[PDB]
This record gives sequence, C-alpha cells and structure tokens, in this order.
Amino acid sequence: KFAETSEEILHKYEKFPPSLTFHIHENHYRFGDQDGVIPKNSSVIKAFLEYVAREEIPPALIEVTKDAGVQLYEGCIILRIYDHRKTYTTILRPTQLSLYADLLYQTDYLQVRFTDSLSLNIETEILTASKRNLDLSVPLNPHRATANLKPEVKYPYYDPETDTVVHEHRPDARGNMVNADTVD
Amino acid sequence: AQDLRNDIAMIQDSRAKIKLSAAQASLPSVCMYTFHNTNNDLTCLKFNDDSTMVASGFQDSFIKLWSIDGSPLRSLLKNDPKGSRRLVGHSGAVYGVDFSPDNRYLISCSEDKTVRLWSLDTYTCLVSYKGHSSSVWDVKFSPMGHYFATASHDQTARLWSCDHIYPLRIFAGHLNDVDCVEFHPNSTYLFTGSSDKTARMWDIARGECVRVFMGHSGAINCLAVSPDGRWLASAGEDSVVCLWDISTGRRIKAMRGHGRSSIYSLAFSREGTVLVSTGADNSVRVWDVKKNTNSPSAQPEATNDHMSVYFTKKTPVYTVHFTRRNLCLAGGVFGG
Amino acid sequence: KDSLSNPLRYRICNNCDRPILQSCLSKHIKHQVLDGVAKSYPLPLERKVIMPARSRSSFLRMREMFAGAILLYSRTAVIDVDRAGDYYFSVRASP
Amino acid sequence: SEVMQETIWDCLMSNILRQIVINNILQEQALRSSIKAISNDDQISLKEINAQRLKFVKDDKDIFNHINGKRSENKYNGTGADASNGTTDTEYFTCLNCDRKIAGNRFASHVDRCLGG
Amino acid sequence: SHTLWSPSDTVKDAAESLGIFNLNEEAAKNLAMDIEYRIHEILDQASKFMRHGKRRTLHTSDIDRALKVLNLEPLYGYDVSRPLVFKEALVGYVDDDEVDFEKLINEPLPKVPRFSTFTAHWLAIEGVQPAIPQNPSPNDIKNILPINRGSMEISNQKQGLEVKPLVKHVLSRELQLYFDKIVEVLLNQEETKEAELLRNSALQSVRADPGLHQLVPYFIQFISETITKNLKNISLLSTMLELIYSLLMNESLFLEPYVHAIIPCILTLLLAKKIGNVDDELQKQQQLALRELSASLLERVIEDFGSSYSTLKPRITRTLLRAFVSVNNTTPGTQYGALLGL
Amino acid sequence: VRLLHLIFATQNIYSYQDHVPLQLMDFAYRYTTGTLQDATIYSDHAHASNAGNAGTNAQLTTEDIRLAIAARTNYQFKPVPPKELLLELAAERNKKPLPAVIPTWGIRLPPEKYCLTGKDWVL
Amino acid sequence: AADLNRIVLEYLNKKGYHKTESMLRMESSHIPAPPTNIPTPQTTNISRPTAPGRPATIKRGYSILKSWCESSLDFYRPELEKFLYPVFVHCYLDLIARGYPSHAREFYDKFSKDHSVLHEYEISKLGGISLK
Amino acid sequence: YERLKRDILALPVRERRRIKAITRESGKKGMVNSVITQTRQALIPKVPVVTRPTNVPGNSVQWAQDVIHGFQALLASEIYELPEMDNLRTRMTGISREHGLIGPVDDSVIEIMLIGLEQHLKGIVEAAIDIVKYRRHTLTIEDMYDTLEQYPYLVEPGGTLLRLQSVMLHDED
Repeated sequence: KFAETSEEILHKYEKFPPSLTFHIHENHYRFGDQDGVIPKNSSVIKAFLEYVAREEIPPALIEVTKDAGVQLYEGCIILRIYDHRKTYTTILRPTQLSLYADLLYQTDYLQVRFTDSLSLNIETEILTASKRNLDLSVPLNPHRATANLKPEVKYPYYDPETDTVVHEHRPDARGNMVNADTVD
Repeated sequence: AQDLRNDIAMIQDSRAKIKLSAAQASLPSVCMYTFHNTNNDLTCLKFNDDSTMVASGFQDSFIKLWSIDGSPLRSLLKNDPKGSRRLVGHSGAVYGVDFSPDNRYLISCSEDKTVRLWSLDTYTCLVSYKGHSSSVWDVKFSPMGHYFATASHDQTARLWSCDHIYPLRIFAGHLNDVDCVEFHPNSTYLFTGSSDKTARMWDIARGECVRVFMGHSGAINCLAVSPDGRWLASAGEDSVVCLWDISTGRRIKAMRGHGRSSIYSLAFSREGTVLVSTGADNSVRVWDVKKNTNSPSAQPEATNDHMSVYFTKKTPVYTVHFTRRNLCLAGGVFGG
Repeated sequence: KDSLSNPLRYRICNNCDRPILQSCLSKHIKHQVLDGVAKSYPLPLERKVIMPARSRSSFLRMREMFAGAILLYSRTAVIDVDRAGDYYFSVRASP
Repeated sequence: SEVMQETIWDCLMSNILRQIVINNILQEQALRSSIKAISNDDQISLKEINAQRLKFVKDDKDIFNHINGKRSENKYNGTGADASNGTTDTEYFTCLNCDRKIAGNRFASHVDRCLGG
Repeated sequence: SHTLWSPSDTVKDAAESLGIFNLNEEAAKNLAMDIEYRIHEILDQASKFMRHGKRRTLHTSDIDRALKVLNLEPLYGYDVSRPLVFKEALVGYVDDDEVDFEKLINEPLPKVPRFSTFTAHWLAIEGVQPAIPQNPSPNDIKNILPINRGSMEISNQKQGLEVKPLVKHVLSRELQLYFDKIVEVLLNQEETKEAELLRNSALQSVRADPGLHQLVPYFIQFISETITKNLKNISLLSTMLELIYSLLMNESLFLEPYVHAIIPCILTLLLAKKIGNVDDELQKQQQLALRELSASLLERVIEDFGSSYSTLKPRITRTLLRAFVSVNNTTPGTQYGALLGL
Repeated sequence: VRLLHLIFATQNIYSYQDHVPLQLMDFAYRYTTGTLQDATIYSDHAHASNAGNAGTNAQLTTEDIRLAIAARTNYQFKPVPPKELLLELAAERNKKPLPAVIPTWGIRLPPEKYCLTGKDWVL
Repeated sequence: AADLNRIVLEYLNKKGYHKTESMLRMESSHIPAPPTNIPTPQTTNISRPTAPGRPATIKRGYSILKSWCESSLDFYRPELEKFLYPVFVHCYLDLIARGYPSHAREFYDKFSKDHSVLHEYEISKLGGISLK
Repeated sequence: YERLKRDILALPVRERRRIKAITRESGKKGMVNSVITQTRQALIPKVPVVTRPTNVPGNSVQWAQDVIHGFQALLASEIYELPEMDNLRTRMTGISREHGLIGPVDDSVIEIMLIGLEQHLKGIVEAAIDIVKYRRHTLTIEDMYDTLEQYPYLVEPGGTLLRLQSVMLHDED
C-alpha cells in the first residue's frame, strides 16, 4: 500500500477540500477567503508561480498554515485554480526547506532545556524515513564487475602521425563573439 | 534449439545440487604495501581496478603513481624518456584520489578547492574544475564512468560530470563538514557522512535527502556499499563499525572491536559475504556480516561477528582493495 | 551469611501446598574531584548568522501576504528598548 | 619475596575461584537432575545476569516479552479501542464478598464500596 | 570565577600590559569565556585536518591551516626543530623566559632522506599469520589492553601445516553434502551417451562459481587419491585433466598456495608409466592424445605461475629430463609424453 | 602551560608536539589585545576623540567588549551552520535538468578551448 | 525514545494528509528488505551508459566467441578456428536483415579481417552488398 | 600523566579556583548556544516596544509599522541601479526599529552611506580591470570570480559568494 508517489498523490488523494482555493479572472490574483486582491506584483506572486509551475510548496506557507488549521489541512496541499476565459487543480510537495521550516516555527516556544541540535536533529531521522517507504534499491551488472567481456574503445588512441586524440563534446559558441544579452 | 533445450534442462539439473547454493564465508588472503620514508607527508592511497598501480596523495601537492610489477610507465609519444610517475598541477595538500573504471584517466581533489583530471597514456593534466568554497576531502567516480562527486568543509557536496566544467547538482543537509562521499551500485544515489555524527542519502537528480542515519558517538571517516543493495558501512573515530540498512534507516548490526582508535577504511567482498575494516590501532579486522542478518549464514563448529584480526608491525593502515579473486590488497605506512 | 549463595532451600507440603523451610518440616508434619569539576562548557559572547537581505525579505514578504490573506498579527519577536544586548528574545504569537 | 607473595596470592585466588565454581556446578547439576525439561529457573521479575547461552527465562532485547516469552502489554498499539490485546482491562476477578465478576483494574475501587456493606 | 583560564591574572596580565587599569571583574570572566570558546573552535578545525592526514600527533600545520580557513590571520615563526625550554624566572614565579638566541652566522647544510619507496611482503595466507617475515609475534599481550583489543584467530606433499585442516567442523553441514553430490556425479562411469552429459555441467559449474576457497584442499586430496588409487581408466584421468582445466579457468580462485601440490598429478599422469596397458586397439590411439592434453595443461600452468615461484619450472624441467633419458622407460609412450611435453 | 594540556584533555588529543601551546597562547593574547583595544575606543565614543574636546576615563563594561567582538566575527570565526541559505541556494541550482545524453562508453571531455592541453608552457 | 514516538505521532496527527491508518504504516520503518540476489549475467542483460532520469548484443556474443576460444587450450585451436567464420557470416546476415544495415557494414569491415587467409573471394562476395 | 598532571596543577595555589569551576556558568536568564533558535530569532522582525515604570522619554512612540514597510521595499538587485536616498532611508528606519532604537534618521546618514558605497564598487571594478587587460575588450563574470579569488578581503563572506558559486552556468542551457 505504498503511496509515496507523485501522480498517484493527485489521482487517489482527491475528492476532498483540505485545499487552498485560488481565484483568477485575468487581472487579479486571490486565494481563500481574501478580503483584498493581488495585482500583477512580480515581487511576490511570480516567486509563487515559479514554484507552482513546478510541484513545490514554497518554504513560507507553513507557519500561517499551521496556526490557521488545527488539523486535516497539511501533509501536503493541492491548489484550486479556475479561469474565466474552466477549473483546474495540480499538486505541490515539500523540498526539505519546507521541512526545515516545519522545525523553525516549533522554536518560538521552549528555547531552553530543549536540546535543539540533538532532538530536532533526531526528529528528522524518523520523519524522513517515515515519509518515504518507497525507495528503489536494486542493482544491475556493469562490464566492470565481471570478466571476459571488457569492451574495446578507440577514442584515446595513438595516431602514427599525430600524438593522441580524445572525446570532447561540442558547443556552438566561438571566439570573439557577442557575449550575452543587453545591459538592461 | 531442441538439443539446446535438452542441454538447458541439463544445466537446470546442474542447478539441482551441482551448482553451489550458499557460497558461505571464505577467509581472505592479504598482501601488504608499507610505504617507507615519507616523514608522515602522506594522506591517501588508492589501488587500481585490475591491480597494477597504487597512487598516494601527499601533503605538498604531489601525486606519485607507482607501478606494480615492473616499469612499463612510459608515454606513447616520441619524447618523455623508474616505474614511479609524479603529478604536479596542485596548490594544496591532497586528501582524495580516484581512478577511472576504463583506467586511462585519474581524478584528484585537494584543499585548494580544485578538482583535476589527468590522462594515463601521457601522464598529463587536461582539465581543472572549480565550484567549491572550501577544502574538498574525497572525490569518487560513478561505477560506470562519466559522473564524479566531491565532499568538502563547506558543509555541502557537488555532483560533477566530466564534460561540463561547473557542477550539475549541489546537496545541502549537514550542520558540519561532509567527510566522505560514495555512490550506491545502481549509480542513482550518493551517501554523505560527516563530523556531525550523522549519515545521509541523496537522489542525484532530486538534490534532497531520501534517508538519514544517526548514532555513532563520534565522527565519520569512511563508508562502503555491499554489491547487492541493502547495506552501507559507517566507520568513525568511535571505533565501532556499524552496518546500516537503507530501507530501515536503523543499523542491522553493530560490529564491536578495534580497541579505541579511528577507523580509516573498509570494504566488502565481491559477493557481500564478508567485509573488512582497517584502522589506526595498527590492525586489520575481518568481519563476517551474515551472523544475524536476514540471511543468517552461521556455519558453526568485545563481541562477535569477528572472524579474525591480523596485526601489523606498528603500522597504521589506510585502505584495502579486494581483487577479483579471494585476496585483499592493503596499504599502510611507518614501517617499524 | 551469603543470602544469595544458592536458591531458597525448601520443600512443599503435599497436603496443603505450603512452602516449608527445612527446619520447619518436622513440626508442620506433626585528586579526582578536579576531574569531576572540570566540566566548564565555555561559551562565546556573540555569534554571527549568515542571513542576507534577499532571502529573509522574500520570506517575510510572502509570509505577511498569506497571513493577511487567510486569517501586528504575524508571528513576531518583541524586544525592549532597555536591557537589550541579550541573545534570545520572547515572542508575541498574536493570532 | 615476590615469588612467595605471588604463590600466596595464587593460593588465595585459586581457592576462592574453586569455591565459587563448586557452588555453581552443584546448583546447576541439581537443577538439571530435578528438572530434565528445564528451560527456565524460578528466577525473579527483575532481570538477572545479562543473556548468555545458558540464559534461562525468556530474555527479550526489545523489552516486550516476559520470562515465558509472552506479551504483557509493552505495545500501546490497537485500533484505538480493545487495544493491548486485552491485558488487565479485559481481565476479571470473582469477588467473594458480593459474588460478582469485577474487572481486575477496578478490584481496589470495588473493594472499598463492596466491603462497606 | 566562571571557567578555566583564570581571568584574575591572565586577562589582567593582558590588559595591564596594554596600559589600562579599569577592567571590571565580570568583564574579564566573560573574556576568559570567549577566548576559551575560540580555543575549542580552532582545536576542532585542526582536528578535522588531522584526521585527513590520518595521523594522531597534531602538528602545527594543522592549526595553521585551521587559521587560514577561519578567515583569520596566520601565525609565523614556529619551527619544529630547535625545541622548547619554558625556562623559569622569579620576581618578588612567572616561570617564563626564552634563552635561545644570540646567533651571528649559520653555514649548515640539510641532508636529504631517501625517497618514499614501498616494501611489500606477504601476510595472512588463508587466515593464519606468519611470524617469519616482517610481522609480529604474540607480543600484543603486552600492549595496553584498551588499545589493540580482541584476538580470535616436510615433503612435496605439503599444502599447509599452520592452518589445521584436520578437524572436519570448519567446512559446513551444507558443504559436506554438496561435496558428496559433486564427487558422486563425477565418479559415475556407467554409459557413453548420457553420463558425460550428466557430469559435465557440474564440471563447468566448479569452473565458475564463488566462495570455493574454503573446500580447495579437500578437493586436492580427493583427486590425488583418485590418481594413486587407479591408473587404468582413461575415463577418470580424462575427467581429471578436464577438471584441472576447469579449476584454472576460474576467476574467483587464488591458486598460488597449491601449485607445488598439483604439479605431481600432472607429471605422474603425463609420464604415465603403465605396468600393464595391454594391446586393446586403444592403448595408444588416444593415450597419446591424453598425454598431449596434459602437456598443454602443463604449458598453461608454467606460463601462469612463473612469477610467484622460480623453483617450479626448474623442478619440472629437471624431473622430466631425469625420467626421459633413462633407457628403462619400458614403453615408448612415456618417452613420447616426455618429448611432446618438452 | 600545564593548564593548556589540561584543556587538551577535553578532546582526547594527548599527542601534542609542544609548540601548539606556545602558539595558541600567543594567539589568544593577540586576539584579546585587539578586542579590548577597540572596546576601549568605543568606551571613549560614549564619552562625548577629536583634537581636544574632553578627557578619556576607562570603565570597559561588558557591552563594549560585546561590540568589539561582534565586529571581528563580522568577517571571521566560522559561524553557525548557515543551512537555510544553502538549502534555498541549492534548490536554485537543483532546478535545471541533467543533460540526459549518452557519450557511448568513454569519457566526454569539455570542448578544447575549455580543456587545458597541459603542454610545456612557452612564449 | 518514547518521547520521540509521542512527538512524531502528534506531528503526523497535525499533518492532515496523514491519517491514523497510514501513520502506523509510517511506523513500519523497522521491517527491513528481503534477502535479494545479485544479478548474474545468466538472465539479466546489461544497461547502457545514460542519465539517472528515466542493437549490438550480437556483437558482444561474437566478442565472447573470439575471446573464450583464444583463451582456451592449445589442443582445441585446430577445430574452433573453423567454428569462427561461418557463425560470423551468419550473425552478419542476421543483423543486416534485422534492420541495422549501417551497423552491419561497420562490424562487417571491422570483423571482415577474421579469416582472410582461408576465404579470399568471399570478402569481395560480401563487400559488394549494402542494402537489404 | 593525567594523575601527575592534576597533582602538578594542585602544586599551584589555583587548585582552589580549579575546584570552584564545576557549575554551569552564564548566571543569567540564559545564553542559548543552539543553532535553529539563533536562526529563527535572527529571522523574524523584532519590535522595540517599551515599558513605562515612571517615565521612558523620547517623545515619539515606538512603532513596528516601520519594520514591515522596510522589509517591503524594492531593494537593489531587482532594479538595475544603486538605490537613490528615499529607498535607503525607508530600509534603514526598519532596521533601527528592528534592532531596538527610536527616532528618525536625519537625512545626512543616507548620503555618507551612498558615498562609501560607490567608493567600494569603484575599488572592485578597478581590480577586475587590472585583471583583464595589462596596459577593445569587454568583461565577464569569470574575471570577477577570479579577482574575488585573489582579493577576498574586499567583500565580507556570506550571502553573496555562495550565491556567486551558484550562478556560474555553462554555455548551453
């Protein structure tokens, strides 16, 4: 019953709203019960959208998300986007920075007698193993750990005329060429 | 393939009790290589693949290739006219060296945040590499070639290729220095071990840590992987070898021995039946590994899982290399 | 003498199951101080923390965005103008 | 003087060792003759000597099984109810003062109310 | 006070050497605190550099580098040679003075040591540790018991005396039965159509399979028993020649220790001094061929193990030529084998 | 100093060379000199120096020392493990794909003009 | 010890996509892997040098044939020398019909110099053919 | 050696001082030495809120609206130019309130700061120019990494150098 998959997390973990719904109507950006609105402010929401075009939850949701929802609201998220040109949804996941943030907001209380570097370290040895009971530990034979079948090669040869030759990959950038984009 | 099928059935009949079943333990042979006259100016050794050369990285930017069994070390050129080849091209001490499994190249890390590549048909550098902010301890190839990895004091590890000159991936999960790096036999995982008394695993594509193993009051220095994909070895200043299972994240066994000294190097068999530790208490220590594991091979007549210990003439030992065959091959220093 | 030298030596009566001590059977049938002190655990005065402006700025920005959106009200510290120079401070934790 | 002193110490040491070994061999010969199917001695609930090849009574490194190798309740597992596999919660004692089966974890509280009478 | 490094005099010495007077006590306590922490800091870094040089006796290069990595200024002027004194001095004690100075001219030349060259030997053949070459004797009983802990461990018919192969407990319960299956499938010798097909795959199994360095000498004694028990069966000697071609095509087997015990089988077979060998239309139609196969096997053996021994090819050449020229061969076939082996 | 050996005993390093204690004590002297020097400057700064405006009287509380040390560790003294910085930075690197190519059983080098060609250097 | 179980279970209680069912499976980080086997080259084929992000076996079989023979005894040379060429031309015909005519050409003129002392016109017989 | 060492340490009269240093020092409300709490406490914004036992002068109440405003600025490295006064002033008030001061920056600080800044950067680029050409060229990133390998005393480590070793991309990408 292993469930630490990517597409299966969306296919099976569906049909229930612990989510955060987004809202778009081609000019504003919104999620949840938001009194306000976000315009095309690339200082913020493009940092968000960069992550959400991938499947990573940003590092920063966690503490507000935790203090907001007491349960049934975490582990991961899915976001509810719907256009006005349909409705769409797609999944986001941790990155080990979200997980390290899951240790930070635990530090605003009991800073003393907490053995931080010990306890909050050993916590991860259990958590990381428990999140992931699906690893792929399976070998396969090379030509190097057996015998009688070592192959031949002809790149590092010795011409009679020239000294030796090698394998060296191929760009298109030449010398005395245009350096890069404009200065703006 | 009718007679072919009958002969395949005959091979299957050989499988019935004519083919060996267990391949139980087998106590090893050894051949030692003590390096005299160095004034302790010597960090690492490393042996070849087909067991013809042994390279030692000194502490003044020097790499002194040695030839076992003769002096054929001559270039293919017309110039460059005994069997010891010295490599320059470095600024600081050398801490790790590794060979190419096609065995016409060589890689060598240092404390001057360089990684460098050498040929072996001209004994000559080709490339320099720089993406690291601090000393690089150990550099190891992939089991297949093409990709190599490094460990540093910058509390991070970088996985390189050989064609591209700047790193491809950077791995960051250590609250102290990453002492050692190794690749699991599929070549899609890396095991870092550190002075923070913890060990970690990484997906080269992902970047981020699949598993973390904690124990071992003390540092870490060397790691090993058993060929079949269950088993990693943790060796550290604590002097207790720990065998770890990747899926469990909890050590299957805790081999106890080796007095009270740092354990510098270790290795498994060709078929995972046996391992070997190798230490600074002037002793090597063969351990059985299947005494209490999921394959309890016992074969009956301080703690157990300890077949034999071979002492040396006041020599701290630095490495091993199981050959294809039964025997080990060792490297130590200090003579008497 | 030597109370744990051997097990309790007794027999059991087959009539009433009582454990009987042998003598009762017939009647029932009828310098280093400084090493221990040297545990100083020294400390520094101040430590640096490598934290640029950009990382914490993006973090804090997105933080207060979500904080004003879902529910100052964010999770903040509290430092007094006096008796500062200490190293850890309390927190408001206002929801 | 050293050789004579080592000789005196060795006579003291060997006599003491022989006395301890005689006590051990006789006790264990008595236990084996008395109980031919000996798997465990009487022992106590408190752990004795650390487990060995002549460890009597079931010793669990994991701390979960008793001297007969059986589960007590060292696992707080379950389905949120009926958990423990039924340890003392699902046991009962017949009270002779009122003729009722009483849950064993409630015998003390039952006694105070029952013996009142 | 708080910790080590008593700030009543140490920090006082520092400040009063600077030229101040007013350092409150608690300040100097805290200062002792800081400098002690910096000490532990640099010390751990130089340890990190220590255990890469895989040494223990921390030298000054360790701390010098450990400074260079902390973005901290270096420290010059501390040479290993010309050792230290810490001479005393008293005032109405301080225990400090250095009286190693007053030089005017130096004209000494340093002497170069040998280069770093390596000394191989042999150690631990098959579990047993020789003491004859450069090794220890049992003198680690005198070592300090926390350190170096734990300790478990006549003729050309020799295969090993310090290994103790007599006790039959080492092999296994499994391995005796495996060996029985092997020998029984070998010594079958019933038909000419299926028996070779029934045994050849076990032959080609021991050709290539792992962990066989436990049961080698049992195998050796068994096959030597086979040759000394019987001389007539072309079948058994053919199978044994092919078996030795098998054991030598293996890749997971080390066979230095036993060449000087397998040579006699090949030679006593290749000569093949037959007391009988009656005329049977196959006394020589293949006996020559069997001798030829053994000779080629011999060529292989000498070509392989001609580096770990020098006396072998010598001994082999001497044996065969002594058996060659003797007119009392009593048969041409032995001399033919000698000729085709030479 | 014997107490320096006593401090060595805390880390299981009883293999010194006897130059280390001289050297580390010299170091700490240098360090604390600089420290309580610039702290004295700051104690002057609170005492409002220029080319004659007031006197210079020393107290040297702990706050000044704290100031004089935080400036040093502003550019020295390997700080707490900056994990979060590295995590985000490495996620920025750990973002663009692998090459996903096959050099077909050899080594693939950088192109010449990025390779070195370690010839005898010459003018 | 048990405090770690307490705290991680409270954590997983707060993680809304970790219910009580699968949190206990999360506590099954104490069952290890089964004893598995090493991939001998009996059944499992080789893999190619690639990336970690997801023909010519004929050539390697012929390489086996030319390696295992020459590494054999001297008695067996005069008979396997004639076992070489026919299977070579057979496997060349097999691959050039399989659909890799370029590969066929390359390992042909690579291994055309196999039996040049016996066969003289056959190299011209098979050199004037490229396409299926 | 250890026993003899302790005995010789007792030979000094400081055996008494050595005997007293058994407790745990920093007799305060605390000095934590962990990592994560240093980080967090060095990450959240602080707030200089004040007491008032009898009178805490200043005549200007403390605010943390200023800290939010400071962290919200379009700081450098997004824009392509060094910041003009106003941005820098808005960022400073934030830092001063966030450290535990009060009172407004007084419009001369910003200018001296800009001055020191442009001096800094002229020094750096002069260094790189001294690298590339000895006596029509155009400069790259690698030359600046070279000169920040040679001269690292210029820049304070942290933040940017690590970021500098994560921008050196290869040609095709």
